[PDB]
Amino acid sequence: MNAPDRFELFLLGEGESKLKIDPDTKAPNAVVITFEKEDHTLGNLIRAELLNDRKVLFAAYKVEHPFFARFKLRIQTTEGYDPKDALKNACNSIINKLGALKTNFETEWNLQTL
Amino acid sequence: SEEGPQVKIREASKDNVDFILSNVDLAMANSLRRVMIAEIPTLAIDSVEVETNTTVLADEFIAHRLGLIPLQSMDIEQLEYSRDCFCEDHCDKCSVVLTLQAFGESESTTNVYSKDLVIVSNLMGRNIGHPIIQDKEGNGVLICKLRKGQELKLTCVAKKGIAKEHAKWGPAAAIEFEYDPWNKLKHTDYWYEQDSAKEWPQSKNCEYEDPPNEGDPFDYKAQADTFYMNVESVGSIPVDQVVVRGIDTLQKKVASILLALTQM
Amino acid sequence: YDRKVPSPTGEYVKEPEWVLETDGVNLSEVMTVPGIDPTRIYTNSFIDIMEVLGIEAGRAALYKEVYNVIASDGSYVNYRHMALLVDVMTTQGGLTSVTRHGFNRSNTGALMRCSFEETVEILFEAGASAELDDCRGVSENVILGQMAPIGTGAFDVMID
Amino acid sequence: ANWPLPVNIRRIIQNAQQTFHIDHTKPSDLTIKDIVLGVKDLQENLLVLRGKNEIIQNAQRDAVTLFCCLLRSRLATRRVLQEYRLTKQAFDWVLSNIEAQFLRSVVHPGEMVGVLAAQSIGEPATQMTLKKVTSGVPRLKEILNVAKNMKTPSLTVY
Amino acid sequence: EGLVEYIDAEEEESILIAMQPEDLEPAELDVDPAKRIRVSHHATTFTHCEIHPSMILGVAASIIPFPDHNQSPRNTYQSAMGKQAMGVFLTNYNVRMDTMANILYYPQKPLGTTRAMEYLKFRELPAGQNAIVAIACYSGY
Amino acid sequence: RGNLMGKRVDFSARTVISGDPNLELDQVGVPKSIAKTLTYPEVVTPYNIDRLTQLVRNGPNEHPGAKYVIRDSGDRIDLRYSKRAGDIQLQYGWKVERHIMDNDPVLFNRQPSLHKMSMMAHRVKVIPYSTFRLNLSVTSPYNADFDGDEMNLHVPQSEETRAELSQLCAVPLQIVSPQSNKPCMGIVQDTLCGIRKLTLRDTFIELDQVLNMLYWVPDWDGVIPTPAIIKPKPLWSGKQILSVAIPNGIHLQRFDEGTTLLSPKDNGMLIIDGQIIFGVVEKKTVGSSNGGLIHVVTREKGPQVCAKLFGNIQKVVNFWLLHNGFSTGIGDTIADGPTMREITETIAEAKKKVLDVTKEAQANLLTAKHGMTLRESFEDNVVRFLNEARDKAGRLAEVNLKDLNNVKQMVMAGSKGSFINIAQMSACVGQQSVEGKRIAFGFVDRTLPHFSKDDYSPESKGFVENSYLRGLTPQEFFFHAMGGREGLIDTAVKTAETGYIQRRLVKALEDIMVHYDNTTRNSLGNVIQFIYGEDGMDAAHIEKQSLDTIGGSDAAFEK
Amino acid sequence: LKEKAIPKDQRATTPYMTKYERARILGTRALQISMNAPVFVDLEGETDPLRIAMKELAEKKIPLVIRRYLPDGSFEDWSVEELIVD
Amino acid sequence: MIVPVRCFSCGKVVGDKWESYLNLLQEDELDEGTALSRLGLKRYCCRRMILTHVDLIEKFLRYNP
Amino acid sequence: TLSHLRRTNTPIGGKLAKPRQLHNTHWGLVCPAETPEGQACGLVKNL
Amino acid sequence: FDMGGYFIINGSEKVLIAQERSAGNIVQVFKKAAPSPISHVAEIRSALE
Amino acid sequence: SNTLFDDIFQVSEVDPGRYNKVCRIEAASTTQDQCKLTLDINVELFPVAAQDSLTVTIASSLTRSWRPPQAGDRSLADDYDYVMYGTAYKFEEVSKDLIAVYYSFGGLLMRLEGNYRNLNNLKQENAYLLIRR
Amino acid sequence: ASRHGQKGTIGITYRREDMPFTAEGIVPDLIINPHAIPSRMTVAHLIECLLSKVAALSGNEGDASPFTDITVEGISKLLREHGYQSRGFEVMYNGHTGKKLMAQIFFGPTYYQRLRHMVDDKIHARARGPMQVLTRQPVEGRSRDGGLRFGEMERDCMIAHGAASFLKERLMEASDAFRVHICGICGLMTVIAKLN
RNA sequence: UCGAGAGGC
Ligand SMILES: [Mg+2]
Ligand SMILES: [Zn+2]
Ligand SMILES: [Zn+2]
Ligand SMILES: [Zn+2]
Repeated sequence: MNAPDRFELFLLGEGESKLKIDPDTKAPNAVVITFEKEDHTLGNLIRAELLNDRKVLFAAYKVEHPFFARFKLRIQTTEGYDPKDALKNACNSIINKLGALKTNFETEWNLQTL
Repeated sequence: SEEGPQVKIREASKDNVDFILSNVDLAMANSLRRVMIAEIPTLAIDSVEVETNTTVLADEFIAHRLGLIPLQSMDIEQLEYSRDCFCEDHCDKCSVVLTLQAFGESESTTNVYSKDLVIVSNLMGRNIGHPIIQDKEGNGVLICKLRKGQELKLTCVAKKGIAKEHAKWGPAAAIEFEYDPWNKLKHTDYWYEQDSAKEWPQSKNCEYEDPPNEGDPFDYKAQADTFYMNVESVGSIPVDQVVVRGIDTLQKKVASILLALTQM
Repeated sequence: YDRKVPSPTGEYVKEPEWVLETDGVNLSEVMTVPGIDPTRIYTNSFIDIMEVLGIEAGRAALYKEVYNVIASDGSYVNYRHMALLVDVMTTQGGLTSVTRHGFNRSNTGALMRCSFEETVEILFEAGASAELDDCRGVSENVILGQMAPIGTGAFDVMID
Repeated sequence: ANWPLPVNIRRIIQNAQQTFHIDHTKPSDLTIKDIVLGVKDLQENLLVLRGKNEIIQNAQRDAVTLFCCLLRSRLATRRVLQEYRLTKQAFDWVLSNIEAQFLRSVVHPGEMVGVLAAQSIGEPATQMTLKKVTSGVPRLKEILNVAKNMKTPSLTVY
Repeated sequence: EGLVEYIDAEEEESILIAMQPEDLEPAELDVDPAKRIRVSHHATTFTHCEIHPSMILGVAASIIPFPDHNQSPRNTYQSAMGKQAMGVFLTNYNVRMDTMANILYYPQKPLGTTRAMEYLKFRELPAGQNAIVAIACYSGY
Repeated sequence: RGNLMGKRVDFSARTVISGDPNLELDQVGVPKSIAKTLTYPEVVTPYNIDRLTQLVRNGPNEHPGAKYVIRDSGDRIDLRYSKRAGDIQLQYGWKVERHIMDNDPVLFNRQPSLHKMSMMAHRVKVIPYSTFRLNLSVTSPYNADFDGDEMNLHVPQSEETRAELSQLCAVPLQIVSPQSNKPCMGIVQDTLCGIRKLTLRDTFIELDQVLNMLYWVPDWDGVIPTPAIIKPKPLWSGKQILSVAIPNGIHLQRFDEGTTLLSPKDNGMLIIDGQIIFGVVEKKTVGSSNGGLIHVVTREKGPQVCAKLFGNIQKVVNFWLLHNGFSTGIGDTIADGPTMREITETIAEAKKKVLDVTKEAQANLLTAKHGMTLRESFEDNVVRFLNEARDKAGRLAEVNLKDLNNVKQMVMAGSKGSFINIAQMSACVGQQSVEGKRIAFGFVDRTLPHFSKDDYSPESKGFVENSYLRGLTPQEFFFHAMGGREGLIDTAVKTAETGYIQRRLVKALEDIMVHYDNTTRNSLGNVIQFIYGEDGMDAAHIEKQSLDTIGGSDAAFEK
Repeated sequence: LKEKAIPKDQRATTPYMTKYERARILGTRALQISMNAPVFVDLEGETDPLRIAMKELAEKKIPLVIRRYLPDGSFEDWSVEELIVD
Repeated sequence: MIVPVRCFSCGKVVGDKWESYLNLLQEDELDEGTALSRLGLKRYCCRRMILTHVDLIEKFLRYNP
Repeated sequence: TLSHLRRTNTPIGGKLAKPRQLHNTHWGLVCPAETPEGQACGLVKNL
Repeated sequence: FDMGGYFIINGSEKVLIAQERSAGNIVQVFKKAAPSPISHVAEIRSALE
Repeated sequence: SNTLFDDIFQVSEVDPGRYNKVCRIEAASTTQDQCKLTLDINVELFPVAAQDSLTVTIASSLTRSWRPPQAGDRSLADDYDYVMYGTAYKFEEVSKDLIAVYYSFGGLLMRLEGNYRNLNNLKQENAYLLIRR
Repeated sequence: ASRHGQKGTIGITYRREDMPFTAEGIVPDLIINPHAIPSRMTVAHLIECLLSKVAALSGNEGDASPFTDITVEGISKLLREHGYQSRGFEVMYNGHTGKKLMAQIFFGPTYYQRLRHMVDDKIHARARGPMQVLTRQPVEGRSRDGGLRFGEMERDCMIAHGAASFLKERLMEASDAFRVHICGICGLMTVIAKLN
């Protein structure tokens, strides 16, 4: 009766943007990115990939409410490292690893009989 | 082969594949199983219009059962979301229309399986919409039961969706998942009465890793990288395609992130 | 009864003493019996204490009994609240009970009294006695829907 | 010894020790007259009634008696200098803080303390549950309405 | 055939009832420690025997599995709540026109069954489902 | 009493409540259908006219919207059924009955209302589903549970009414209650067990988890604290990370058992400037206890900081526990072979003791103590013997419980459970009592027709030597049910009796108000207390502190 | 009963402002601001009448008087300016 | 009233296996454990869907209209 | 339905806990556990 | 699966609750109160079947 | 900024207690029979056996947020095998010219007894601790 | 609810991905708090869970009848025969992260009941709805879109706060306020008043 | 509307 339609878990709203980027307060070189219509599937992976960037200082995400499909990701890097570039390189590394995964699995499965 | 994540397949069948994931961090495998569950698209009945129902069941009862029916979705990429297409309600490029009519003519009880579903809409040459049938007797899954003199006549529109909107669009059944069978990483504290080792049973996956020696100190800096998975599919999409399409959908979500970053 | 009393050095020490506990109460005749401490004798029938030891002793023993019945569970209530209850039961002569026979028989307005029990009977008696209500009570203003002189309404506000 | 009283001085002393970074080695700046006259002045600033007459001033001196005892026990010269290590500024700050928290702990007129007492008594009774003395809700019923023929009269003679 | 007898409250003041036929076995160690310790009968002048002690329970309380391991008020609560569970109250629910009726989609016979269930037709018209449950703290909801 | 002392009122709502972390203490989760139904009259001003026009255009069907417009003359405009619901032009001085919006003051309520802490105001947070949502740490002053309980909600209709809800009845204002002069709210079951498991010395966290735990604190300064361990691997301690929620300037000291400043068992609690030095955190530290962390924070920093403290502790601890886990199982009720053997040995020992005392009584060898019958002495001796045996078996069981046992952990943290519960579940449930005595002789000279007459044996009159784990026998089960029925009836009676008592007290003391001279008076003016509480203090702003003059030798007093 | 007032010198009531009179004052001023009544303080982006009344109070620009009543019938008038707020 | 399509917990289809299960029970005189094991139901989440099912539809069919 | 068809009411009922208590004689005749809670507990009983 | 044992009045199913009473025509001895003038009472509620 | 205390201790006994990865250590100074030590150590990271010898050091450095080492770029101030960071919460006078210092590495406690480190261990939260095998 | 008086309501709904999972991929249909267990001493709940686990794995009925020789140890032997831990614990992984849970979880089938109380049947709200003819107060019940009762207990709780104007508004402006004309001499509302 | 019954915290 009061439940929201399930498509709101992945379907952006009227004026909802996918990413909302804001500068962090009382912190240098730190940024808060509100991901809209997302969940732990993306946030955990983005943070785990960001943590392997040796020039990335702080990186963590939180889901402020399980009702709402959205989360916040805070990133802080060294001076001269724009956080948006840190996020871009993380996403590209993710896509590279996933492509290699797909290639190797396809090789193994086509090798596999039955 | 390629530089990065490695896969070694222990066993493979039409219905499930047991394999090993190497050189991957945990978050990747967890997002992979999450996508395999919810983010990969299929096709299932999302509208039912009933003409006559003389059955012992209610209409929405049968409609829910119909939605749960596994339909073919191998060529689902060529199908479009009915919310994305431009037709009025549902076209041939965004939906698959099925018809189901059955009458109780025998004195004995009549069965309505899923094989009694007939596809009215034009497939346009795509391999979708066919009800999956693994019963050795060839009958579909049991949909309803009829007495002599009862009939059920309805039309089912099947659209494209993902599990998050409803669990009917579920490509997979149960994804097995285990890492570190020996608890070498001290990620869980075993509960016990006398002996943790004798009270807990050894996992099947203990064979594929060397046992730790009690004299060895705690290998502490080591992280989790080798996982044991077993992916099972209902039949809407073959297993290999379930995992591959999940990988692709994860790529697609990260790519949408990247394009949003570019357009910022 | 092991009880604490000042040692000659100064610190408190446990010095046990024998105490008599009865299953009946005759305060007067027991108080005068020799061999006892007539200053420390204690009852749980505080009404007899009110009859013998004066009303203030009555209210002290009343608070004592309420404190005991509270601490029997393990809970604690600040002294002010029990003190308020006791001194209200006490303030008017002896012991005014918490019932329609006690406080609800006082001169505490009319509508306040009928808001508890004997409603129509209290109203009849008030019409007969030609009572005049102060309208400074809570229930009087609530019945009239006016702002009762309660907290926020304890004062008037005017301009410079 | 442990009793409920308005101002928690045990916390104010830690507030002063951390606020002013007491080194515990440098000798204090406090002269004895400062400490003594300051405590005695502070007892004069702990107001509960504002009237100026013998009756009201006696009610005032009586109402702050036990708290003044806790105060003198806590702000004692040997204590302030050897147990605490308050400097002059830390001592004046403790004085002002005590006066503030006291004047803050005073009850506010218009408080409906009767309904408050009634609820504070009735609610823990609602959770009352289970040598032959009547206790709990039976004893409370016996007390509230004056019970002539109470179940367990007892006389405790010393 | 004079093999079972009806007894009221007043008559059973003059009799000695055995708890089970095993209390009539002659008595002339290695007992399992996990079985409950039932005292010896300490009596011989038996006139009757209970059919089965579980027959002291009502219809509703016969649904409770292992009611001998629960604090009794919990069994009272459940016996009052079983009368509120949703299930198939009658096979002819579609034919009857009742002011209110609630029917479970897929009722399930319980996996833990009281032997008093068979005579209660519970396994044939159940009112719950065998939900896989996990007792865990998880997000604090 | 039905239409003047109380009445049915407009602008009200009621529904099921359920608990929600990730919700501030003073927040209440209001369903959208309720927010769309309840209205607040807002007069139009240059400060609101844009927001109000937008709300009116939104319409009553979707939220945030409005339902009615009141013009100057007083003619009412129904935005549901009106041709002009689209071309409204709000002139100054008009009224818009707008929807209930976020951060509005509402008067929340749970019944029975025994407390001012049962009717404290809340900030609105409009939520999707159909349940009222409130913070866990507000359950205690409502006595509410999420088992089907309903709650009421009232909406003010005047600016001064909103001011009274926000400045008098607000939740943070009620944290320290005048009853018991202590905080009436605190950390509860999940957060309690989690904060204990987290603040163990054996609890270390890695950097990845630590960063999420940091970010979860809303008022985080953004300074990553230096880890406890550095060289072999950067590791934090649960105490270290939990310290971030504790604001700076907080000092807490408590000693429990052997609480040396070395504290070999991590007892007590020492917190210096918002940083915990040593001690495991449990109910004594973070519960509604007197002199606990909540009392200190509400006294030093203020109410609002204490509510944010509730929120931060809940978020950090619930996160950590979510990724750590917790369960119960039956294995936590099983004692090993040796302990069970000792328990049954103790039970048989108590049985032999009762047998010997009974035979001694049978030969009239009982020297009956002065002031009671022979049979009363016998019954008291047997009851005390059986209770001693039950408590001794329970203590044996609790000794056998390891630290991984989760009911032992719930007892340690103070979340749920007690020694009695462990004793009945694992050792033996014990003696059942009705009307104070043992199981009476309902049948002539016997308890059940399965016993011979004149049997005063332990099992004959209601001693249950079996545990819930081992299972009760039919007679044991009947006696236990006989006791439980008395329990249920005592509950059902005490409820109504205490309700009447409460009503009587409140009607007797209703007009007692502290006047502007501190004279506790009544409607008539008759003085009750010349000084309220005899000192003039509010029951809050009052703490248990020791008087160092009393006690101690005159020698140490002098020194 | 003609005047029954009390001179500002011989005032024995509390100098501090009680939470009850503070709440009544804030509510009355917020009701004034609810209607288009003049505001006597600069607003730094404030629209809620409650916060505007709180800021008017923090700068002591609320020209109201509190008439505290004594039980005999006498009273004491206190300007909001005189009263302290803690 | 009738067999659910898939298991409640994991989603493995079970709707096709009802008649095969009954045939394995009656025609082959098998027991419920091995009868479920042969139908590829290895998780107990799946097994409880078939094993604890009450075919109430056979009672609804007996009603004539 | 079954439990309603086996239900006895004691019309005596203020609360006096002597009739409402589970008497020893109830063994085998009246169910020990099954009874309404709160008011009219024990008075209403089930066979 | 219906068991009967109810009536049908104007479409509504109705059940007669077993009314519990004390058996008549039995002699019971009852002690009177402590302040009572009379000490014991032997009552019989004679009922004609 | 520089080293504040240095010594070499011999371990008397190690007590695990109710904990599974932490141990209580008690050690005596070697060649200076005047100073004793008690410490909560992580036996899971750095194993510690009874009757061992440990080089103990306490520094002041080597405010600002923590950052992990990017590479071998940062020059460590430790050839040691164990390091902790803690706060001083008490200094007690055991005897005349004999002192004891208390430390808390995030809950892991430390007591140090002696009077030859007098004007080194200040009343500062900046306690560092280093331990070499 | 369950068959042991363990009543409760749904507070949240998680999809299978966010739910925790075991190594077999099995996911809980329900999750209950361990804190509801020890205060009630409903051990039969957990014993039923164990017996239902063994019954599902084995394909036999669970003899949960009381007064039998069924013991937790005899059940645990069977459960271990089926390769599971004997007390019902199982390694579970967090769904959000995929990392193992430090605690092992009590996991098994348990017969649960859906009670008659549902929120949309109990939810209710009102603002200036219908009134009663005699009292001119809001009508009773949500079936008539009535108002909630501000009982005298709640009046007392409000008086404890000193919310005077709130009480006046909630007792007059939110219900049955009315205006009457009275004469200063007689003092009763017997005045005839032609307003036009 | 009145009267009655059952149920929830
Ligand atoms: Mg409830
Ligand atoms: Zn289309
Ligand atoms: Zn399954
Ligand atoms: Zn007149």
